[PDB]
Amino acid sequence: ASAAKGDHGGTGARTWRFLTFGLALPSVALCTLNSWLHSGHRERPAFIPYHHLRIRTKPFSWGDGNHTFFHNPRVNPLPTGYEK
Amino acid sequence: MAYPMQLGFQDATSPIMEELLHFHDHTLMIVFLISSLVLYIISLMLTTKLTHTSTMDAQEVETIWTILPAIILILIALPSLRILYMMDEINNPSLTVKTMGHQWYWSYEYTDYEDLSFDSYMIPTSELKPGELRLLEVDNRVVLPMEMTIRMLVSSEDVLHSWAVPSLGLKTDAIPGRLNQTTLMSSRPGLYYGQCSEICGSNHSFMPIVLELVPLKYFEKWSASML
Amino acid sequence: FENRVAEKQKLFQEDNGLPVHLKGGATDNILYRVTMTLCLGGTLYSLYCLGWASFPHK
Amino acid sequence: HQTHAYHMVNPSPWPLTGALSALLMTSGLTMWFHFNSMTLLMIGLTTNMLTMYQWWRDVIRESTFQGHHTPAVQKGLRYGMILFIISEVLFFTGFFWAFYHSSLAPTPELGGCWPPTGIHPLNPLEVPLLNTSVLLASGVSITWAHHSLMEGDRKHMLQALFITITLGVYFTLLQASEYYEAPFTISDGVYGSTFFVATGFHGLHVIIGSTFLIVCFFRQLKFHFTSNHHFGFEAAAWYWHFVDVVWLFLYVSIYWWGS
Amino acid sequence: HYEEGPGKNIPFSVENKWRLLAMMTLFFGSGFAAPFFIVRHQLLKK
Amino acid sequence: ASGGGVPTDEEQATGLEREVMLAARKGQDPYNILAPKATSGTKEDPNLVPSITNKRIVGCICEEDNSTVIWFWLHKGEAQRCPSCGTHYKLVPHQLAH
Amino acid sequence: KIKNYQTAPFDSRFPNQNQTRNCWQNYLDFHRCEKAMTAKGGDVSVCEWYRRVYKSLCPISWVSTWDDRRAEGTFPGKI
Amino acid sequence: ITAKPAKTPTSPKEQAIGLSVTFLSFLLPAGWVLYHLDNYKKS
Amino acid sequence: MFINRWLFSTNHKDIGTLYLLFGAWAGMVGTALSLLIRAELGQPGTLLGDDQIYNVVVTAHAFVMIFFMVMPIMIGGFGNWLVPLMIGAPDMAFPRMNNMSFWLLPPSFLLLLASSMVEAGAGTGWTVYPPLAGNLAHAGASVDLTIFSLHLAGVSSILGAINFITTIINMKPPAMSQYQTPLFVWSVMITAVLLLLSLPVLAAGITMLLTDRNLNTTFFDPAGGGDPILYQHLFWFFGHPEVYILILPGFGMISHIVTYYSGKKEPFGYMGMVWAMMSIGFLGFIVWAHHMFTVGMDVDTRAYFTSATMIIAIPTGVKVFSWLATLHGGNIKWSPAMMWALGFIFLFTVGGLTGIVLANSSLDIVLHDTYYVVAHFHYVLSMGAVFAIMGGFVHWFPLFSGYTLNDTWAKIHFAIMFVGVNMTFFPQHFLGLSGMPRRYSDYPDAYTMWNTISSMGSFISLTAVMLMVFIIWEAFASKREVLTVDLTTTNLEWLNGCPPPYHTFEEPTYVNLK
Ligand SMILES: CCCCCCCCCCCCCCCCCC(=O)OCC(COC(=O)CCCCCCCCCCCCCCCCC)OC(=O)CCCCCCCCCCCCCCCCC
Ligand code: HEA
Ligand code: HEA
Ligand SMILES: CCCCC/C=C\C/C=C\C/C=C\C/C=C\CCCC(=O)O[C@H](COC(=O)CCCCCCCCCCCCCCCCC)COP(=O)(O)OCCN
Ligand SMILES: CCCCC/C=C\C/C=C\C/C=C\C/C=C\CCCC(=O)O[C@H](COC(=O)CCCCCCCCCCCCCCCCC)COP(=O)(O)OCCN
Ligand SMILES: CCCCC/C=C/C/C=C\CCCCCCCC(=O)O[C@H](COC(=O)CCCCCCCCCCCCCCC)COP(=O)(O)OCC[N+](C)(C)C
Ligand SMILES: CCCCCC/C=C\CCCCCCCCCC(=O)O[C@H](COC(=O)CCCCCCCCCCCCCCC)COP(=O)(O)OC[C@@H](O)CO
Ligand SMILES: CCCCCC/C=C\CCCCCCCCCC(=O)O[C@H](COC(=O)CCCCCCCCCCCCCCC)COP(=O)(O)OC[C@@H](O)CO
Ligand SMILES: CCCCCC/C=C\CCCCCCCCCC(=O)O[C@H](COC(=O)CCCCCCCCCCCCCCC)COP(=O)(O)OC[C@@H](O)CO
Ligand SMILES: CCCCCCCCCCO[C@@H]1OC(CO)[C@@H](O[C@H]2O[C@@H](CO)[C@@H](O)[C@H](O)[C@@H]2O)[C@@H](O)[C@H]1O
Ligand SMILES: CCCCCCCCCCO[C@H]1O[C@H](CO)[C@@H](O[C@H]2O[C@@H](CO)[C@@H](O)[C@H](O)[C@@H]2O)[C@@H](O)[C@H]1O
Ligand SMILES: C[C@H](CCC(=O)O)[C@H]1CC[C@@H]2[C@H]3[C@H](O)C[C@@H]4C[C@@H](O)CC[C@]4(C)[C@@H]3C[C@@H](O)[C@@]21C
Ligand SMILES: C[C@H](CCC(=O)O)[C@H]1CC[C@H]2[C@@H]3[C@H](O)C[C@@H]4C[C@H](O)CC[C@]4(C)[C@H]3C[C@H](O)[C@]12C
Ligand code: CUA
Ligand SMILES: [Cu+2]
Ligand SMILES: [Mg+2]
Ligand code: NA
Ligand SMILES: [Zn+2]
Ligand SMILES: [Zn+2]
Ligand SMILES: [Zn+2]
Ligand SMILES: [Zn+2]
Ligand SMILES: [Zn+2]
Ligand SMILES: [Zn+2]
Repeated sequence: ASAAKGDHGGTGARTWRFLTFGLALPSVALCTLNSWLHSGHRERPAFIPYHHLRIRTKPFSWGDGNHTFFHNPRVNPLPTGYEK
Repeated sequence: MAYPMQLGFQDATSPIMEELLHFHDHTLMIVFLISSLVLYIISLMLTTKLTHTSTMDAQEVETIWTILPAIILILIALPSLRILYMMDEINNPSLTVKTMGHQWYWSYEYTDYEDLSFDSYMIPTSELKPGELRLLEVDNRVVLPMEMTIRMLVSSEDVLHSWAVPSLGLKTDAIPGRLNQTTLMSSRPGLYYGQCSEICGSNHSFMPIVLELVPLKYFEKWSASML
Repeated sequence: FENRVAEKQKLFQEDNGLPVHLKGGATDNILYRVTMTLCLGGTLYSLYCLGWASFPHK
Repeated sequence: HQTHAYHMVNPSPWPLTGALSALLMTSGLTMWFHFNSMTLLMIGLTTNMLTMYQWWRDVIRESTFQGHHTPAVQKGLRYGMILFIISEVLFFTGFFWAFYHSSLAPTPELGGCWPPTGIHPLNPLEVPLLNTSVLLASGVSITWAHHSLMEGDRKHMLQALFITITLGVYFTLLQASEYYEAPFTISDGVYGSTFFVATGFHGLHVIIGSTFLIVCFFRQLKFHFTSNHHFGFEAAAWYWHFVDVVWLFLYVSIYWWGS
Repeated sequence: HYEEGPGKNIPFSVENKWRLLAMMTLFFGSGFAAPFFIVRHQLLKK
Repeated sequence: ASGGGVPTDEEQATGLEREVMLAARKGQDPYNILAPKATSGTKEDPNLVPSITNKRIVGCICEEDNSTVIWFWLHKGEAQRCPSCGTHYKLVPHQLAH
Repeated sequence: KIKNYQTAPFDSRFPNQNQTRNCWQNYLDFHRCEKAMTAKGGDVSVCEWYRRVYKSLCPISWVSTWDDRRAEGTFPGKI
Repeated sequence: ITAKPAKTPTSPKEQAIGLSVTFLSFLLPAGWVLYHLDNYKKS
Repeated sequence: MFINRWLFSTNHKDIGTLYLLFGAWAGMVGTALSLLIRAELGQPGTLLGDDQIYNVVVTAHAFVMIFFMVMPIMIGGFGNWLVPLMIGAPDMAFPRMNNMSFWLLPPSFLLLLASSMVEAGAGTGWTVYPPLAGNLAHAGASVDLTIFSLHLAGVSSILGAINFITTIINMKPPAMSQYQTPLFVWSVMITAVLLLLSLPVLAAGITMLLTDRNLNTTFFDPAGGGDPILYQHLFWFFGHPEVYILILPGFGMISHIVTYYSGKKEPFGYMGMVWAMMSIGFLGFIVWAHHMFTVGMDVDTRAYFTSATMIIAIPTGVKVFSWLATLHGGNIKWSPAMMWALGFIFLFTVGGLTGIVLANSSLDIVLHDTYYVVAHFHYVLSMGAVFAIMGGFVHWFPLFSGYTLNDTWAKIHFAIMFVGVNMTFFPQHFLGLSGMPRRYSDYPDAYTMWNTISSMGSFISLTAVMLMVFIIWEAFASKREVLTVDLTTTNLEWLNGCPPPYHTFEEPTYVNLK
């Protein structure tokens, strides 16, 4: 590809700043817009004591040895299901 | 099994292991020849007062000793591959037996028709009957029909193990969660031994494999009685 | 801010036969001692811990 | 007394303190994992931090202040970083090998399908897409920063560098949130395994790279970089790109193709 | 500056051949001995 | 859109790199960075090997594209010859640091 | 009826040493064919084939375990 | 290679000492543990 | 002043010396372990106990001999000593990081010894395969410490690899091209590259094994969708390169030694030797599955690996013949080092030929996991790598110490070790073919004869190793200082006298571009 713009006669600082503020950052603006739109807490699915998930071969070296590191009560069930 | 003061391979019981033997024989010849050649030449370079320490040209003789070993590897790969394709060959079995490794014994399962299964342990040195082999005997042998194409499926229920039967040329790893296929076919009746071939813990040296190759008929009776 | 690199070049080239990790002044010394102390102390402690774990507590 | 361009380094304690802090960290981890105690780990981390701090403070001293970084010495440092990066790549390749192995031949315990039964992937068109744009953006802003430095524009180099840093931080924060909001955990089988480990390590490098950039920022602040001699910045930039590219591979492999 | 020349470029002293024999003895011996005492140690836990 | 505030090599280079930069501006090679071009290596036109003591090691690549390099100490005094091809080398001692 | 089964024959869909899928496949095929016949009013005699095959190949413990799971309601496969 | 005569010649007698001392540093600690092997297995 | 020189060093010579000391000590440990092994198999029945303690020994034997003896000596030792000098460099590119590469090994070793101290040790085989290495069949700290030990050994060697490459690339005399550097320098670089590429992988693998064991991941656990076989791929991906990494520097030293004592100014076919070493290094990255012929892979795959592995014989064959050609027409100096080299040439060929035998996945089925494999690798390691280390050591000892060794005592040490190792490993070819499996504490009665002979050879080798220590002391006790050394014109490392000064090549060599 060649993109859809042009410059190249000389790729110097002014050019790269131009890209930063007129493409890069706006990209991140849209993606932030989009992201903070399709967000919203999606209905946590029904718990099923599946034997291939919520694995426990050794207690975790923190807490009560049964909660994952970034454990989220709202969406991370314990081997025995969701919390109170 | 192996005898005292053995040099080569345990005698070939299957046609496949008969194949490997003949292949190992032409291969080993080359191994001898080359290793002895080197040795001779080493001696040849070391047995003379004559000298020539000035520069010696290389691009002319490198064609000789590149192309030569080259042609040799090919004289080892060719029979090696045809034989490899042989072991994979489609054959259509009469029976199917599964074996599962466990720390530290082999369990067997013949479930084509009946739901026959049994554990197989090594007979301790202390309970061996007169004339029985130390470390090699099991309480429950794997009875099988001589002169019949059989399908063995190997797996394990804990750590890794490996099912081996030297005389027939067999070794397949017993991997938990996996089902490894390999075909068996004895050209003769009798007792055939092997040992666990993959470190599996404390008693890895003590969990052999014995196969009893009898004719179809007795095999059937035995199946039935084993119920 | 102002460019003070020249002051620093002078200080660090000041021929006092000091090794670069201490040539910055008295602070360097302190930091180094803390570091070295921790390392060695921690090392002993670890040796202690290997010892403790080497024997069963049934 | 010497007639060559190379650098003869003053004997230093850091290699030792470093080798030692490694010993304390590995031990500290064993202590924690098995005998529930962070004490060792604590010290190990602390000495590691001090070692790195002092060891790199000295390298700044030897170059900006003492002028030991002749072109030959700088040329050598370039090969050094490129080589380091390569190994880092191969390291990640390990995790990619793993993920590819697991997702191309899913086992019966997952349900012989990918993703496994019971796994609900994050939407690749949501935060993951955003992270993707953030790192790409930092790649641009860091390039503006570079071309500003090479043109001797201090104010703009600082501006560009600052933004670049703010983006890396933002990625880190977004990722932290995503780690939390994630319905799956590291304990959720091979998916959760290959996921959090790979992205977990990448996240770490993001933090390292950000740290490095932060350092380059302050050194810029104190005028250490000349429009022509600024290898410390050159490296942080190369590293940052490596990080940027790894993320591209992750996004495509794990978040996109693997959902 | 550091001492240069034979017997000066090493961390152990070679002044006295006997003190040295002892030195080398403790060194090489301690290493060889180690596995044995570990084996011993493992047999003595159970 | 533009400005300054970033030191240049000329203004900030210090230590050995400065010396190299300066000596490099004068077309000199004090810190042996370039590969010296060979004379005809004859008795009359030997290869002038700079130095800062009474000897220096010479590496003689007799013919272009030779893989073996002949090494020997070049002593102050009478011009010596490469044990291999016999080209002549003459030491031309001291100075560098004024 | 069209049987006289000795042992599961060669399946061109699983020609390598790894047979894990072969077993797994046939175990799924049966319980699926079985649920269709029990549902729509028909005879499970048609799903005989798979039952024999999976039985021949699958380790008792695998079968035992997968069955314990379809009951517990935690079978990962789609049936 | 050419070398200067020994600055501190090691006479045969001295060597025998060296050799012996050497072998003993290897052989003794091991020989010990190896000897009390049985005393170890069941103790 | 002692600390500054030995704990804070930045001198390539000192650091290589430190490596040489570490390597020697570790060699003692590894030899001890090797004897405990052969003792158990000495006569039938059990000596130490079951397979757990036995295998904790076999595992450490490997780790120590490899990571703590052969690599530190060849690379950190002869590497840091010889490389700079061979290219006229003042030191290494990052002489300070080079120190850290060294100071990682003791902690690395410490962790290894610590794993055999706690719990029951890690009786997992040096390959540490799961699930036997998992937190269930091997619960406890043991395996976790072995891992960390590998990590430290890993970081060390990776950094070491960077230094050697940067150095060999950037720090040569302006006129010297890569095709003008000595073979040993080449070999060191190539090796440094394999390390760079292979090690990070091993690091990723064992790290997955660590998490599976402490973080509930299941990379190699079927219960979670994992696969034990994955670890194998990751491991051997590094594992094969590693074997080549253990022999290349040896190839380097051999080329110098054979040339030197052949009375030659140069090794036969230089470019050929460079090609060869690079080919090998290359092919050593696409043949790892030759270690997995029995885990049952597609026949096409096993066909490929059989083919690929066998090709390595061609470049390797070149080297051997070149070595013979270097001897060709030389004025042979039957010194010790020459003897080790001649020893190496032959023995190594044998271990390589058998390596080729194992290449056939057909034949490997029956030979895999037997003693035939042990025979092959001990022939190229305990005879290949080891012989090269010996030769290099006797040869350059004068240069490192300033003293000379008693040549006759040296020729005696050679004769003993020669008999020892052969008697030790040759009979294992029989045991392998006749079916004796690996990692067995006891064996069926028919295997009694050969196992007894083997254990006996291992004892002669013990006698030999003790002698060596003595010979070393002897040279250090007598103090025969070095005067003259022949062939310096083509052995630049010797040109600054024995031992050269702390600071060498402060003033760069003079080389004409022409
Ligand atoms: C230590 C115990 C020895 C036991 C000996 C045999 C007893 C036979 C009884 C009674 C003998 C007759 C009745 C039985 C016939 C069985 C035939 C069989 O089943 O056949 C297959 C068997 C037996 O093969 C044989 O047919 C035996 C071959 C022996 C070759 C020995 C070379 C020995 C050199 C020095 C002595 C050994 C130590 C040093 C070895 C150094 C490396 C070779 O298994 C092998 O494949 C073993 C070898 C594996 C591969 C090693 C390859 C390179 C070896 C040597 C190259 C040297 C070249 C220069 C020439 C040699 C120069 C030194
Ligand atoms: C290169 C490394 C190396 C070396 C040299 C050796 C040397 C020895 N090893 Fe082995 N060995 C391994 C690496 C090595 N080995 C590995 C990787 C395994 C497989 C592990 C596994 O399966 O998990 C193995 C396995 C192994 C087994 C099989 C165990 C089993 O299957 O149960 C046996 C048994 O015979 C054995 C024997 C020996 C013997 C008798 C020696 C003797 O020959 C040793 C004689 C002593 C020396 C040759 C030491 C010399 C070097 C020095 C001491 C440096 C000295 C100082 C200076 C010069 C500076 N080794
Ligand atoms: C020093 C390290 C070293 C070296 C360099 C080699 C070299 C080779 N090795 Fe390996 N090998 C090991 C160390 C080494 N090996 C180890 C440690 C193991 C066991 C690992 C473990 O399980 O822990 C092993 C295992 C191993 C296996 C796995 C077997 C099994 O576990 O079942 C195989 C597979 O093919 C093999 C083959 C080879 C081959 C083909 C070579 C080739 O590179 C050899 C090439 C050399 C030559 C061919 C000789 C010279 C050639 C000529 C004179 C020309 C003519 C040749 C012909 C025409 C035939 N080796
Ligand atoms: C915010 C994004 C950045 C990620 C890193 C930041 C914080 C975590 C701390 C250290 C992480 C560094 C590397 C990654 C190592 C393991 C993967 C961790 C990735 C991560 O953080 O994954 C988390 C698991 O945390 C866990 O167990 C982690 C448990 C923490 C202990 C770390 C274990 C240390 C093991 C390190 C091994 C070192 C070997 C490396 C060697 C390198 C080469 C030699 C996921 O949380 P979860 O609740 O399961 O699912 C979330 C559900 N809401
Ligand atoms: C599915 C997998 C998923 C995982 C993937 C994850 C990530 C993707 C991979 C990569 C992307 C990451 C970052 C890229 C950004 C910057 C990297 C830096 C490159 C750079 O900017 O390089 C410059 C120039 O090119 C140079 O180095 C050229 C010189 C290079 C020298 C170093 C190499 C030496 C090492 C060994 C040599 C190899 C030999 C080749 C022949 C072998 C044949 C078989 C700097 O100059 P210098 O060193 O002084 O050289 C002087 C030559 N001009
Ligand atoms: C799978 C296993 C493979 C098996 C290997 C087979 C080995 C090959 C066997 C024979 C090779 C024949 C090479 C012929 C070269 C001629 C030898 C000679 O004589 O050597 C020189 C040639 O230079 C030159 O090629 C340089 C000197 C000689 C060049 C070749 C010598 C090296 C040969 C190898 C050494 C033995 C190692 C063999 C390896 C297995 C002499 O030079 P000239 O006569 O011009 O000058 C002298 C002055 N006059 C004119 C007055 C006489
Ligand atoms: C690279 C350029 C050279 C080109 C030559 C080709 C070599 C490698 C690339 C090919 C990778 C894709 C091929 C996949 C197609 C098959 C899909 C599959 O299914 O393969 C799977 C594994 O693939 C997997 O993870 C494969 C995982 C990757 C393994 C390859 C290792 C090389 C990596 C290191 C190189 C460093 C590069 C640096 C990066 C910039 C599983 O194995 P199967 O045996 O099927 O098990 C199923 C059984 O139930 C039935 O028998
Ligand atoms: C919470 C955070 C803690 C996490 C732990 C790690 C923390 C931070 C790591 C960030 C790295 C900081 C590195 C800063 C280096 C500063 C020294 C520097 O940048 O030194 C420069 C040389 O580059 C040099 O050595 C280049 C030096 C290379 C260093 C880069 C290495 C990255 C480290 C990664 C470690 C982990 C590996 C992955 C784990 C699996 C100096 O040369 P110049 O700039 O040209 O100056 C001279 C001019 O002024 C002349 O006019
Ligand atoms: C389970 C936990 C395991 C933990 C293991 C931890 C191991 C060690 C921890 C402590 C180490 C950190 C201390 C700082 C090290 C900095 C080295 C550095 O920055 O080294 C530089 C060279 O490498 C360069 O540039 C480029 C290369 C930069 C290398 C940075 C070192 C980071 C160490 C981690 C490497 C991980 C391997 C990655 C692959 C998995 C400088 O070379 P020196 O000889 O110093 O100087 C030469 C002079 O001319 C400088 O003026
Ligand atoms: C594989 C490496 C090992 C190689 C083989 C070892 C070579 C010989 C070592 C000699 O060592 C010893 O010999 C003893 C027997 O001769 C012991 O003495 C012991 O035995 C006694 C005498 O029979 C007693 O006097 C004491 O109590 C004592 O424990 C014992 O201490 C030990 O040091
Ligand atoms: C190669 C580079 C990588 C090197 C290794 C990475 C090091 C990672 C450090 C992790 O350490 C931690 O461990 C803990 C566990 O001890 C934590 O506390 C926690 O754990 C508990 C102790 O049981 C509880 O009291 C608390 O709720 C709390 O969350 C926690 O905050 C965190 O700092
Ligand atoms: C003071 C300095 C000007 C040059 C000098 O030091 O004399 C100015 C110019 C540009 C820099 C800034 C850039 O304009 C970018 C940043 C923008 C601000 O919103 C916050 C701080 C910010 C991170 C910077 C802080 C500021 O103090 C800097 C460092
Ligand atoms: C062309 C290259 C370098 C020559 C030089 O610049 O001196 C040389 C070095 C090694 C040679 C290779 C080795 O001799 C090995 C092979 C030998 C066969 O004679 C031809 C191809 C063969 C693969 C060679 C081709 C070529 O002549 C090579 C590759
Ligand atoms: Cu089963 Cu070992
Ligand atoms: Cu290999
Ligand atoms: Mg195996
Ligand atoms: Na025994
Ligand atoms: Zn000086
Ligand atoms: Zn500069
Ligand atoms: Zn730049
Ligand atoms: Zn010349
Ligand atoms: Zn359940
Ligand atoms: Zn000096």
